[PDB]
Amino acid sequence: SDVFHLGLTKNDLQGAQLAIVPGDPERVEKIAALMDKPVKLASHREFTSWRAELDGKAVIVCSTGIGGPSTSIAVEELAQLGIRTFLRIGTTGAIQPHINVGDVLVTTASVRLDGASLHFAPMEFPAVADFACTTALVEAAKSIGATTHVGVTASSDTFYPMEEWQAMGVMNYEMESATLLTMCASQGLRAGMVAGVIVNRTQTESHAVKIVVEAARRLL
Amino acid sequence: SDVFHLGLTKNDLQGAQLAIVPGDPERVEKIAALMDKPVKLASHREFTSWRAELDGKAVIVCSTGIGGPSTSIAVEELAQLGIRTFLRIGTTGAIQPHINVGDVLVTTASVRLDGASLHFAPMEFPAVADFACTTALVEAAKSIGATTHVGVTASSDTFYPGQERYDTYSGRVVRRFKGSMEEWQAMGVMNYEMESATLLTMCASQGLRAGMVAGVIVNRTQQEIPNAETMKQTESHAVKIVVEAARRLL
Amino acid sequence: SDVFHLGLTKNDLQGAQLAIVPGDPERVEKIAALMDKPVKLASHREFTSWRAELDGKAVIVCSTGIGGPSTSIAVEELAQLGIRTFLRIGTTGAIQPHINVGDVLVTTASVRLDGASLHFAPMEFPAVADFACTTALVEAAKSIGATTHVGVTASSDTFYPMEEWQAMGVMNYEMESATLLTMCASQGLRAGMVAGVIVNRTQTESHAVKIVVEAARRLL
Amino acid sequence: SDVFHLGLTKNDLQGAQLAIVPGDPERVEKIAALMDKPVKLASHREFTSWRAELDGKAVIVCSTGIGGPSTSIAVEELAQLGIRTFLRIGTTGAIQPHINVGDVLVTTASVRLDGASLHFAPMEFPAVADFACTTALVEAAKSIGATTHVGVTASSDTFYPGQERYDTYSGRVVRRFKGSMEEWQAMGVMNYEMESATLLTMCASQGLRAGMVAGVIVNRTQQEIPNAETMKQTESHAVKIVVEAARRLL
Amino acid sequence: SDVFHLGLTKNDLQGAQLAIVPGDPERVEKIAALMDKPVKLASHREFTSWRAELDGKAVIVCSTGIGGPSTSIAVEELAQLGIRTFLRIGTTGAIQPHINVGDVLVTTASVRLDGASLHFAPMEFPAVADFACTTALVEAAKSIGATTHVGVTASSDTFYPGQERYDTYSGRVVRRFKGSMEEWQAMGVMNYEMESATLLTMCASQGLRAGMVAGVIVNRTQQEIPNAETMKQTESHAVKIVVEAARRLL
Amino acid sequence: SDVFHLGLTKNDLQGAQLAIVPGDPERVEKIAALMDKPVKLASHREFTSWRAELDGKAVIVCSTGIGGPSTSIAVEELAQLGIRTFLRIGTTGAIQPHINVGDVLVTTASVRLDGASLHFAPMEFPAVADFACTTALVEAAKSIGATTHVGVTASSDTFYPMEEWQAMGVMNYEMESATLLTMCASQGLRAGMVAGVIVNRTQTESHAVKIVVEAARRLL
Repeated sequence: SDVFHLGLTKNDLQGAQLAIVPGDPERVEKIAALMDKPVKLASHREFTSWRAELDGKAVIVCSTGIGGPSTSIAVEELAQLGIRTFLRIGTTGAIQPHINVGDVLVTTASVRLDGASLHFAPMEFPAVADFACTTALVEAAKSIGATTHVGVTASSDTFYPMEEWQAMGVMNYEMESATLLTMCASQGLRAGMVAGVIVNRTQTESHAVKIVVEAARRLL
Repeated sequence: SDVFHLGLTKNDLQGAQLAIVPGDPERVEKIAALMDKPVKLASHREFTSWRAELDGKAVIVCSTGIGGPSTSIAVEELAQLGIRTFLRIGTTGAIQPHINVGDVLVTTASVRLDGASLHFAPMEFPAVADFACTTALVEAAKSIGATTHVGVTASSDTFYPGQERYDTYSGRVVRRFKGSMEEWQAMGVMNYEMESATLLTMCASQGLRAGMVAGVIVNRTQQEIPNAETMKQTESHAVKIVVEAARRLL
Repeated sequence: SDVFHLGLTKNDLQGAQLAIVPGDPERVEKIAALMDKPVKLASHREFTSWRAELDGKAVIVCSTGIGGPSTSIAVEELAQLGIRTFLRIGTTGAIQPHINVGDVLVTTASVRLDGASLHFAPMEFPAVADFACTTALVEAAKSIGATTHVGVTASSDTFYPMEEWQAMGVMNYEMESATLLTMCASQGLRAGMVAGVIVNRTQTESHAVKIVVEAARRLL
Repeated sequence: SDVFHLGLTKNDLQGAQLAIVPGDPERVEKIAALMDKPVKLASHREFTSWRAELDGKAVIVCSTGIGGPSTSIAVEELAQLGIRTFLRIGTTGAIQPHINVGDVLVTTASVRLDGASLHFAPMEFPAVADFACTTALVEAAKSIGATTHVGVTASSDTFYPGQERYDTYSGRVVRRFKGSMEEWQAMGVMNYEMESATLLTMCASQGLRAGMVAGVIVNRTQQEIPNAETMKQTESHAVKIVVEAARRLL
Repeated sequence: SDVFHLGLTKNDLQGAQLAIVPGDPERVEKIAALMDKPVKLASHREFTSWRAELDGKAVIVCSTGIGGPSTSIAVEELAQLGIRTFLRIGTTGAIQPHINVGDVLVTTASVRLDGASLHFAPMEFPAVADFACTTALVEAAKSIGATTHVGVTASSDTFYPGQERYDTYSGRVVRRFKGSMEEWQAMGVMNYEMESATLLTMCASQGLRAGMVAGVIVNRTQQEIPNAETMKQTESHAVKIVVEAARRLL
Repeated sequence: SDVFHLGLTKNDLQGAQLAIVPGDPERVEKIAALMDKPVKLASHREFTSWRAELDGKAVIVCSTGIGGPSTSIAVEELAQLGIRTFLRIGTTGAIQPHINVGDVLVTTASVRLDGASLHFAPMEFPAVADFACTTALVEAAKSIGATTHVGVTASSDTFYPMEEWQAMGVMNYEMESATLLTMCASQGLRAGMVAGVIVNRTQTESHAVKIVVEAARRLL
C-alpha cells in the first residue's frame, strides 16, 4: 500500500528498524520461527514478508528473489518503510580447499561482477559490509561454536557460466551480495552478509539461520 | 526433474516448441485459460508453468520472475526443454507523453542497462527481437484494433535509480543515470522494464526466436492517473495479443 | 548551398522525404535509373546526389563514401533538407554456411564495432532498424522471388584486420550500418538496410538494387 | 592493380618514398603542380593520385577521402606501395579565439575521438606525429613568414556531434560530447578535424613517419566571418608549406 | 641488500612479521619510540626503516612515500622480507561536516581512484581491509577514549584534481572529477588520501593482512581552522592507537 | 609556506619560470652543480629543491619522488609558484635492439599506462611533449655529440609486473612521463622529457644531466 511491490505499510512494521533478507520464502518462515511473535504480513511475487520480535523489538524477514535486480527492489522498499539495517543469510559452495562443508562464511566485501551495483555507485567504490554487522555475525557464529572464515565473496549475475578469484583468496560465489553491500554502503544503511557452506569442489545450514537471528539481536 | 529450477521434465512439455513468458506467476493461469485444455504443470518459487493447446499444438506458459538473472534461468532451462520461440507479455509504464494508457508496445530492440546479457554477448551486440515474432505481435495487435507503438525499450537492472526515480529513501541517483531519462526520451525510447535485455540478447545470440509485447498501464509523464478497470482491461488485451501472435508462429 | 558538404538546397529536393544511400557514385546512377525522371543534382567529394520520382513522389539517391564518418555527414545533411527515411543497399560477403551467393540479407540490427555510432548514443543503445523499413525490404525481396535471410550484421571501421560472431548467428560484415542504424533510431528517423551476397568463405547484385527501389515505393 | 582500392602498381610510383596526402581529390592536381613533371596516375572513388618530382626524386600526391576508415585504406595501400613518409595537408577551423584565419597549424599529436585508430594501437598509445616531419613543417612555415601554432588537434569520427555542433536536425548531442568543446578549449586544443587520429596512430605504431599541417580558413569562436579570397590564399600557402616541408624530408 | 629499494636484509628484521607503515620518514622514529629497544635500520630515499620490540616480538616501522607506486614498492619488498601484517598510520582531512578535528578514522575499504591497485586485482575486486586489523584498530581507539568513525575512504592518485580542488594553477578539473566530491559525500565517504587503494588491494589479493587508521587534522567542509597544538596532539594519539593495535595482532 | 608540500614561497624562486624535475635528491644536487649560484632551498618528504642561475636567469631543480602521484604534486605546486616550463631527466632501460647503452632518448609522447594522467584528461588525449622543449633537448644532445633516438615511451605505475610495445616501436619504459606530459599539455604548461640508456635486454649518465641543463638554457 505504501510501496510499489512489497504490499506493506509503515504501520505493518510496528517500528521495525532491522530486516533479515534471504532469497527464498521457505527460508523466511524458518528464520521468523526462531523469533518471538512471528506473523506473516504479505506475499507478492518474489517478496514474502513476516514480522517478528527480538528482545521486545520488531524485526522483519523478507525474501529477495534471485539476483541484484529483485534484491534492489526489496531493500529500497524496506528502507522507505524505515529499515536501516539489513542482514543477508544464504547457502553456498566454497572455492578454497581449507573451507569445510558446515563452516560459516562472513563476507567483509564482494567482487562486483553484477550489473545492479553500478546503478548505485561506480565500479571503483567498494562493495563493503558494515563493521557493526560484520562484528555481530562473527560474534554470534563463535557463540554457537561455528567454524568461521571471514573474507571476500565473488558476486555475479549468472549461476552457471579463471581460477583468478581462488588465487586472490576469494572464499565463495553467489549472486546478491554485491548489489546489497554496495547499495547500503553508498546510501547510509548498514548491511551484513553470512553463509553456510553446503558444497566445496575441493573437499548444517540451520546454523547460519540461528547465527543471523542472534546477530540481529546484537544490532538492535 | 530434467532441469535444475523449474521442476519440469521434457515429456511434461508434450513436444511444445513455443513458450509465452510473463514475469508474474499470478498471470500464468489466465493466459493459459485463453487456450485449449489448460493444465498446471509445476510451481516452484516464481517459476509457475502451465501447458495448453493452440490449433492442436502444445504450448507452455512459464513465469520468469523479476530481473535478468531470474529470467536467464527460466529461458535457459526451457531452451534445454526444447522451447525455441519465446514471447514475452508484460504491463509497463511509458516514458513518452504521446503514448496513452491502454496503448500496446511491441519492442524491436532494447537498451542494455543490465548485467546478465553481458554473459551471453558483449555490449556491442544488439538486444534485438526476432523479425517473425515482432511481425506476429504487430499483426495480432492490429487485428484486435489496438493502438500500437513499435520501437526501442530501455531494460534496467533496477526499478529505481536505473529508471531515474528520485522519490526513494536516499533521493539520489548516481551520475551515470543523472539526466538519463531525458536522454532516452529524446532518443525515442518508449518505456522502461527489467527483463528484455537478457531475454532478447540470449535468444538472438543462440539461434532462438524472441519477441515482446506490453500493455501500457501508466505514464509517468502524464498528469492524469490511470482508471482502475482500464488497467485490468489493458492487461486482458495484451494477453489476447500474445496468444494470437503465438497462433501465427506455431 | 544550404548544407556544408552536399552542395544542395531544400528546393533541389522538390519535397523529397526519402533517400537511398549506397556507398559509391556508380551505384547511385544505377539506382536512379530504375526510377522515373532521374536527374543528377550534385557531386562534391564522396557525395554524388541524384533526384528521381516514384509514384509521383520525389526520392533522392546519394552516395555516402566509406565508413561511419562520411555516412554520418550525408545522413545529417539530408535530414536538414527534409529526409526522414533512409534505405541503405550494399554488397557483402556472408559468414554463415547456409547463406548462398545471390541471396539477399535484410539487417534487423548491427553489432556496433565502429567508432561513429558512439557519437550518437552510448554502447548500450541498440543499432536497430526501423520496423516499417525492415518489413518493406522483406516484402520487396519476396516480390521478385529473392532468397532472403533476416538478422544481425557486424559493422566495423576496418575492411581487413574470433569466430564468435558466427557462433552468435551474425550474417555478414560491413562498415556503415552501425552508424546509420544508431544515428537514425536515436534521432527520430527511419532507416533500413539490405545487401546482396557476392561472396561466402563457406560456399546477382542488380536484384538488391531493384529491391531497395521497390521497398522505397512502399514507404512513400 | 597491385593494391585493392587505389588502382596503382608499384612501378607507377617510380621508387617514390614520400607522399603528400590531402583529403579532397580536387586538391591533388594543384599541389602536384608546384612540383616538376606532374602526371595523373589514377583516379578511383576519392582516391586520386598524381606523381611528380622534387629535387630529382619521385613524390606521390594521393587523396584520402573523409574519415578514418577511408584514410586507413589509402595509407595502408600506399605503405604497401613503398611510401614511408606521409604529410597531411588540410584546411580547418580553429577552436581558440586567438587563432586567426590565415594562420597555419602544425599538429604535434591528436585527441583520439575516432574508431579506426583502435585497430592499430590501444587507446593508451598516443596519436603522435614524427619529429622530423613536424620540424620540417614548422621550418617551411617560418621560411614562408606564416603565423604558426604548434600543438594538439582533436580528431573526430563525426563532423557534427563529435565537434559539439547544435545547429543540426535533432539539436542534441549525446552526453559524452555535451560540454566537450569547452573542455578541449581549456586544454589548449587548437582545432577539430576527422582523419589525423588514424593517420598518426597507424604511422607511429608501424615504423612510418607522418606529420600534418593545415591552414585556418574559419573560426567558430570569432564573430567576424572569413573573406572570400583570404580562404583561397590560405589554401595556397598551406600547399606551399607542405611541398617545402617535403623537400627537407627526401 | 636482500631487496632492491629498502636496502634491508632478512636478518635485519629479526623475524618481525608485523610492520607499521607511515607515509613520511620523519614519523618513523617517533612511532618506534613508543616501543622497546628502537634501532635505526636503514634510510634510502623516502624508505626509512626502524626496528623495535613489543611484548618481546620484533616489529618494523617503515615509510611508504607518497602515492600508490611508491607504496607498492615498500609493501612488496617488506612482504619479501617476511612481513605479513601491515598497519597504515596517517593524518588526514575529512570530507564530512560531522567529523571533527581530533577524531580518528578506521577504514573498512577504499574507493579505488588510483592506478597501481589495478596491477594486483581488477577494478571489480574490493580494496578491503583485514577484519582482525580493523577490529584491533577500533578496539585500541576506544580503549584510548578516541572519537572514532569506521567506514569508506576515497584513495586518489592525485592531491589536487582527484580530490576536486579548484584553488590550483589552472582552476579546472576534468569532467570525471567534476562534482565528484559531492557524490562521495552523499555516499558516506569519510576522507581523501592517496595510498590505501594500493595497500589494501595488494594485501587482500595476496593473503596478507592490512588495516588503516588516521587522525583528523583538518576539515575542508568546516569554517573553523584547526589549532596548532591540537594537530600535533591528534598525531600522537593516532600513533598510540596503531602501536596498541599492533600489540593485539602479534 | 605558499604551497602544501614543497615548503617554498614565490620569493624563494626569484622570478624562475623553468624547473628541472628528476625523481631523486642525489640527482637534483648533481644538476644544480652544473649551473651558476646553486643554493638548496628546502627538503620536505620526496621534494628536495635547489635554486640556480643560467645566463643570469633563475632556474629551479626539484625532485619528484616515485610515480605519477608524487610527480603531480611537485609540478602543480611549482606552477602555483610561477613555473611554466618543466624538463624531466631520468635514466632507463631500452627495449629496442638498435638502442645502445650510452644513447640518449628524447620522448615525443608516452603510452598512458598510469593512473594519474586520467585525473587531468580522458584517455583519448595525447601524453605529448611540447615542441620547443623537444627541439631544445635534441639540439643540446647533438651539441655534445650524443647518439640520440626520438620517439614514444611507455609509462606505468609498476616497476616490475606483451612484446606489443616493442612491435609498436616504443623505445623504453618508465613511471613518470605519462602524468608529466599529460598534465602539462592539458593545462598550458610546456614539458620535455629526456633519458640516458643504462641497460638494454637486447644488447654515461652524466651526459643526460648536461643535456637537460643546456636544453633549459635554450628555453629561457
